[PDB]
Order: sequence, then structure tokens, then C-alpha cells
Amino acid sequence: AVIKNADMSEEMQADAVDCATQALEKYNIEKDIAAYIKKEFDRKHNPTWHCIVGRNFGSYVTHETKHFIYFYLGQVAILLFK
Amino acid sequence: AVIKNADMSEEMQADAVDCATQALEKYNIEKDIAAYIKKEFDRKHNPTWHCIVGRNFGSYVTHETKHFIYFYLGQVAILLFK
Amino acid sequence: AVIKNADMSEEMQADAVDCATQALEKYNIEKDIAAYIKKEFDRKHNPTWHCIVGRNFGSYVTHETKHFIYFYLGQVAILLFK
Amino acid sequence: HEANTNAVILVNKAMSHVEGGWPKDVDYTEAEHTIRYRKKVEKDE
Amino acid sequence: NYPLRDRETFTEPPPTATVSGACTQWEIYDEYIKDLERQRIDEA
Amino acid sequence: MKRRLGTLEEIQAAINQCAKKVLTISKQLRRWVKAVLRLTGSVEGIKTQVGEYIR
Amino acid sequence: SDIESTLTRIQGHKGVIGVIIVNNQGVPLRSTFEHDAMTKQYADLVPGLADLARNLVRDLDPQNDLEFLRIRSHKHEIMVAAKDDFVLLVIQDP
Amino acid sequence: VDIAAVDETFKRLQSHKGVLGIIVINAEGIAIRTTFDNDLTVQYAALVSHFTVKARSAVRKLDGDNDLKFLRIRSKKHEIMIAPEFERSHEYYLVVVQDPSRE
Amino acid sequence: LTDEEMDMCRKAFAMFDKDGSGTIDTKELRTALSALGQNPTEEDMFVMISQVDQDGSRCIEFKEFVRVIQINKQMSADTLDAFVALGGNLDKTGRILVDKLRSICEEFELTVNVDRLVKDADRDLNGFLSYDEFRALL
Amino acid sequence: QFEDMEAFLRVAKYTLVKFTDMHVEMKEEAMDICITAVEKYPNDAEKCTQMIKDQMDKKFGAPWHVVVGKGFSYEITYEVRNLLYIYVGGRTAVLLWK
Amino acid sequence: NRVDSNLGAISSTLLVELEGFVEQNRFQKKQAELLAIRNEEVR
Repeated sequence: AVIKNADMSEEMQADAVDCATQALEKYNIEKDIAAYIKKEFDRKHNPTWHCIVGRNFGSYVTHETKHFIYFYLGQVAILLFK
Repeated sequence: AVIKNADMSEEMQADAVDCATQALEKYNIEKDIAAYIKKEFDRKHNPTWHCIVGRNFGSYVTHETKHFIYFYLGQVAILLFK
Repeated sequence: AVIKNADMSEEMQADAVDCATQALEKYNIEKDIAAYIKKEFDRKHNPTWHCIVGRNFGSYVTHETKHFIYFYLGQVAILLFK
Repeated sequence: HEANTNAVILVNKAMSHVEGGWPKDVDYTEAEHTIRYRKKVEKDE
Repeated sequence: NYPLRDRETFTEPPPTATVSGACTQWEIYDEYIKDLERQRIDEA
Repeated sequence: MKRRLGTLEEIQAAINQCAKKVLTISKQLRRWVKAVLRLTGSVEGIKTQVGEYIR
Repeated sequence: SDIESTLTRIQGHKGVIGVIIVNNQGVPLRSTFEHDAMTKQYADLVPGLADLARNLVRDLDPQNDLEFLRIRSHKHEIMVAAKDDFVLLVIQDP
Repeated sequence: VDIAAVDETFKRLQSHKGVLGIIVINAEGIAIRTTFDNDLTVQYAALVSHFTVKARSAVRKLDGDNDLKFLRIRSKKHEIMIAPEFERSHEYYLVVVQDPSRE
Repeated sequence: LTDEEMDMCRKAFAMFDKDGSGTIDTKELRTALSALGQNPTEEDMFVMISQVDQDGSRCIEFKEFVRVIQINKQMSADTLDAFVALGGNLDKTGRILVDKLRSICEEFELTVNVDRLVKDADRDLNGFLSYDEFRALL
Repeated sequence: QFEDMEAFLRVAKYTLVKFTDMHVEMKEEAMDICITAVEKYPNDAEKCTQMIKDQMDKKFGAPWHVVVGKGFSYEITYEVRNLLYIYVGGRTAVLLWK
Repeated sequence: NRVDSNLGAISSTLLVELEGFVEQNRFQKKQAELLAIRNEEVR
């Protein structure tokens, strides 16, 4: 897995990567990918997340101190945060 | 400026709003708002008060009959009471 | 039991802590938390208390000579004072 | 001994734009390394 | 003189919802063809 | 069509004289019955929708 | 009597092992199999590939669409004619 | 040198009728040789990578001992041809785009 | 939600915003009410629009048009008309009075009729029709 | 019935709002500031989002969230009356939520 | 034509059109003669 930018505890970075990869393996469309990646992590840790999946998107977003993750898998991109 | 529940005189609810809103714009954190307003509001109207400010709140508190405000202002609501 | 700040006798603090927590567990709504936390602690000691429950609020309070309590427990914020 | 605020959160702002798929921070799209990476994947028998 | 009465607090946090969508060149093309069609409908 | 496009009793009377009139035009020249039943049922439905509306 | 005659012709050539028609969401109607423990396999696996491929083709230049598709495995040639009403499958080893 | 051989294979394929394009993309969705510009390249690489791993997982799930050496999607404009060779130390799903309308 | 409701919604939106503004202004609305006979105040129509205007425009549009038709329609297909035919005047009792049918055949003045239908739609074989066998009649 | 991408780009200059829960003055100000952002920097889109949410940060709300792009997907939780999704230039699209 | 352009237009008519409903009464005069007229030719 490829990570370009993150500022958060690595012990749940492993949680993020194992949450995203089985999602990407299972479903076959990219709306339900951003559905699941929020949904299951939302029932895991916190009340609030936001998650983007696609290619060639631009964004500015206020960070969270220990919740900001920018994945990269197989020319398919994921962002999620609080 | 929206008030919801009150029984004070109209002249002092106007005094309360003109005390509170410019003080809200003056500061940026909201511990010191609820020090500054209550100290001022001691020196202006009557010798003892308590105020709370903030968001997502619940309380149960005893107001002398002619003293109660429930602001709902900038989505930072203020409640103040004798 | 995380207590940030107080100036007050300590077995009454014990009553504070347990009458906060079992009130929180018995109840399930935001307002009735501070409803019980007054009402019981009210009828036990003294006729005058004031009590606040929620998250992301704020107040200064004048120093009560011997009866002041603040909690922080399981993303629940509670204040008690005389 | 008499004032209170909740545990306040902290937030500044961060950016992200996605371009391409090189392995890691070994390689960057806005540089020359792409050429040499394709070179070391071009000559294997 | 004056007595003591008590009140409670009902705080409504602003309403929230969840929105999910997928932007792709096919979606965009179809919508513009629709926006153009209503233009002809308005014109006619 | 009259099912599609259905003080109240004046209007209901007028509707039912109109249905009588359809049959009178027929006179100058069994499903008769069932058409007439669903018509009257629909008219009563109009009346009770109104009656719940005033509540 | 043209649809069923074409079904009967197409199911009797030298390699064909099954013809399937499936609706929009599912419901494989008019299979051709002596048991139905693997029809449902086709019906819920393949139209994901058909509409995923319509995504791949159409994304490029939106005047474009998809019409057919073939997947040739080692021992099978899964040909799918996808379109708006349904998805259609014919299986054949050459 | 074999680099002349593979470039020669590009002119072997590309000398055929109607063949608009040839490109090679590895398992990490990054193109290696091209024939297009750079952005049609990267969008092919991403799209076809995801699509072909879904299709191979489909065929392997459908039957345990059967894999695919072939893939052919159709347009009304151009018949994209994907070939993969799933192996270790190499899995290079080359993809051609062609159509018999032109010339 | 359906496809012909969009047709009727477009036709009625054409009827209201009659000049072609693309937005329902108050004057065309009062024109529609005055064609229907009503000439109310210029303060109640303000409140009516302000409940229907969501965007702050003081003018309602097709999205708001179908929003109000959607809420009023689907909040409050063949169940009601066949139901309220005669048995829906009885409200889940299954016993229809013969005198109602005699009155129906009385008022519409029909030339020849024999009521053997109710004699030969009798499926409980008592002399009345429950609702399921009533649909079996229909 | 135009017959390429290019005649589509000749027609497609409008900025249709795909879905939006915003006040009309809210809508016009946000819509125009986003079109000025997209026309200002077509190449580097990161600093388009810089400009969009920092203007909305100082003026309208303390929290804001802008996403511009070419092809993507999203699922967000957003407080109501503050959501903008528009198609700009017949290709680029922008999600915007508080 | 003479026996089934009538009897597939006699069954195509619409009697009631779109208080004042007395106009309907007047309206239902007119088409009455219609069917009567058509019927005579088929007879």
C-alpha cells in the first residue's frame, strides 16, 4: 500500500489500511467504496469522518490533529479524516 | 439576534444583548467571554451573576424570577441567570 | 473519574462522582442528566445547587467558598456548584 | 479554581491532489526519476 | 423579596445528513444534454 | 373519465344527474351496473376526504 | 416463433454448454441447464463485469457506449451481450 | 538487442489495419511504453488495471482451475483488446485499441 | 417519482407562470386564484409563499412545485376505488345491506334490471358479500 | 446533435448546479466565486481550493471543505443548508460542504 | 367503411366534456343527435 501524507497514530493507520483494502477487494463500484470506508470505521472509533475515492481530484480541507489520511492504491485514491 | 425564553425588563435584555454580542466578536475563546461578561454585568446592573456560553449544552439551574436569558446567537448559545 | 478543578470536601466529592455516574447510566437523555444530578444532591445536602451537562460549552463561575465540582467522564461534561 | 471549558479540539488546514502511481517516496511525478524507473523496467529479459 | 424558580435547556445542534455521489465524464455529459434540452423546451 | 375528474350535496346531486343524463342519451338510440357502482363509490370517497380535511 | 428457434439453433453447436438471459437486477429467466446450482452463479457474477466495462468504455469519451464483451478463459469463452433491458450470456469452449 | 525486438513488435502490431494504439501496463497500473499522450495513457492504465483484476477474480471464483489469457471489450468506435499473462516476477496486461473502420 | 406525474407537473407549472418568467411570482399566482374566484389579502399570500419558498427567492420554481405535489400526494392505486365502492362504506364488516343496492338501482332509473347478480355472487352462501369475494365480483 | 468532444466544449460553458441546499444570495456568491476560481487556475487546482475555502473561512464559516476534480466519488456528513455541487466548464466538478 | 367507420367512431365519442354544469346538459344534447344520426345510416 502507498501513503503520501498522514499525521495520525500508526496503530490505527494499520486499521485504516486493512479497512480500505478489503473494501476495495470486495465491492465493484466506487460509491460504495467511500460508503464502507467511512461506515465501518465510524462504527469503530469516532462519530465523524469524511472519505473521498477517485482519480485526479483536488481538495483543501481543515485537518484534524490525529485524523487525516491520504492513501494511494493501484492508481485509485482515498482520503479520509474527522 | 434571537432570544427564546426570558423574563427581565426589555431595557435590560437590550443591555444584555449589546453587552454580549460585541464581547463575543471581541474575543475568540469562550472561557474568558464568560468571565468578562459576568464581571461587567456585575458592575452594571446587580452585584451577583452566573453565565454560561457554548454549544451542545444541558443544565438545570435556579433563576430568581426577574433574571433569565437563553440566547441563540451565531449558533453559540448563551444562558445567563441570577 | 477525571476531575479537572475543585475546592471542596472529599467524601461529598465521592457522592458527587457516584451520583453523577449512576445518574448518567440510568438516564439516556441530555437534559435529565443534570436534572437528577441536581435533584438528588439538592435534597441530600442543601436547597441550592446549579448543574450543567454537555460538551463544548464554557463558563467562568465565581468561586464558591466550599462547593464546586467539575467532571470529565466518557465524553460527558458535568459541572456542579453552589 | 472556578471556570471551565470542554477539551477543545485543534484544527488547521491541509491539501491533497492525486496524479500518479509510482511505488513510494522513492519516485516523484514532477521530476526525472520516472524515466530511470521505466529504464529499470525496460531492460529485463 | 423575590423567590427562586428553575428551568431546563433544549439545545438543537444543526441538522445533518449524508450525501454520496460519483463524478465521471458520462454523468456530466448526460446532465448537460438535459440542461440543453430544457433550454429548447423553454424556447419552444 | 368521471372517476378521473370527480355545500357538498348540491355538487354530488349534480354529478349524479349528469350520470343519469349519460344513460338518458343512451335511451334515444350489465356493465352499466358496475360502472355505476364504481362511480358512486368514488363520489363518496370525495366526500369523506373532504370530511377528514375539516378536522 | 423466431426467438426460440434461434435459442434451439445456438444451443446445439459444437461447443456451447449454456445460454442464459438475466434481467436488470437479477432473476435469470430462460436458462438452459439440467440443474440450477450454477445458473445463479452466472447471474450474480457477470453483469457486474458488463456494467463495469460500460464504465470503462464510456468514461473516455461520452459519445461512446458498450455493446458486447468476451472473456476467453482457458476452457471457456464467456460472451456477454449487455444492453439496457438485460444481460445475456452464452458460454462456449472452442 | 531485444529492445529492437520489442519495438519491432510494436511496428508489427501497429502496421496492421486500423490499429490506433498499443500500450503496456504492469500490475501497479503504471504504463511503461506508450503510444498515446500522457493523460489518455494514465486513465487507460488506471481503468484497465481495476477492470482486469475484477474480471480475473470473477473467472477464478466461477471455476477454481480456470484462468484467462484474453479479454475483449467493444465500443461502437473501437474494440479494446486486453491480454494479461498472470505470473510471478511479471504480469503485463498489454492493451491494444483498434477498429476496422479506418483507412 | 413516476413519469406521467412529471408531464402533468410541467403542464401545471406552465399554467401558473404564464408570462414565461421561469419563477412563480405573486401576481401570476393571484391571477390563478382570481380565475378560480378567490381574491385574498396581500399578507396571507406572503405567508403561503414563504412556507413554499425554500430558496429565499420570494418566487417558487419547479423543484418546489413538485416538492409540494409530492408531499401532499404521496403523504396522503386500486385499493381505494374498488374498496370504497360499496364495502368501504362499511369499513371492514363484510356485510353489505341489500337496501343500498336497491337504492342505487332506484335512483339511476335503469330500464330493466334483476338483482340475480347478488344471488349468484354469493360465495359465503348466506346473502351478503365479504370484501375478498367482493373483489371477486368486480 | 454535435459530433465530438470539441463542439460539446463549444456549447458547454454554463455552470449548472447539480444539487444544492443554499440560499439564493448564498448560491450566487458561492457560484460566482467558484467560477472565478476555476477560470483563474485551470492547471493547478490545489490553490483553487486554497482560495475558495479560505475566503469562505474568513467570511462565512469557521469550518469549510472544498473538493474540485475530474472524476471521483464521495460520501460526507454535512450540516444541512450548506451544500453546493456544481458542474463547471462541462467537465470539472466541485463539491463544497461545511 | 359504412358499417365499421361508424361503429368504431360511435364507440370513440366522449359525451361529457370539460351550477354551470347545465352546459354539460346542453353539450349532451348535441352529441346525442350524432349517435342517432350515425345509427340511422348503419340501419
